[PDB]
Amino acid sequence: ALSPTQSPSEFIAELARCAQPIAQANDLYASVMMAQAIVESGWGASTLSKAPNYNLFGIKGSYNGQSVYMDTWEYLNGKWLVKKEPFRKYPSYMESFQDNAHVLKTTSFQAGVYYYAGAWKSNTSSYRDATAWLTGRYATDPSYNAKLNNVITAYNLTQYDT
Repeated sequence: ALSPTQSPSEFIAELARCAQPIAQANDLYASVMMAQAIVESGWGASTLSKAPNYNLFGIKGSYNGQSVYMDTWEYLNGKWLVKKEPFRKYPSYMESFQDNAHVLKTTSFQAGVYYYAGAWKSNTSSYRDATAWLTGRYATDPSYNAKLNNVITAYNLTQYDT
């Protein structure tokens, strides 16, 4: 299953079935989507990513009012700190994929400016531009793009892009 899974190969094949169509429909890289699920969830092992939360993507805030508070590492002003933060809670694994796409496509702090626009496939030359854009935006980890890129390259995840 996504959890527990027999191998990275299993986990990847199961992610692709959801990620490929959603990424294609939304001008996103499937590879980046799948890397974010692997890195955020720890191959589907995190409590946040498992039932009854199903949040594969470390998405913060609330989903139709549904949230779970969890301890999380943040990198702030040059220090790693544990913070307790609100994460979205979903009814199944599918909504977390849809919501990752929604967050990337629609997040805006200023009129006419989409915060994640640099991770949209049409605004990039390669997936590396998208992972770089997420760093310091989606997550505070200053090595976030290196962690995503390392998963993409190790597992040839651009095979799922189109």
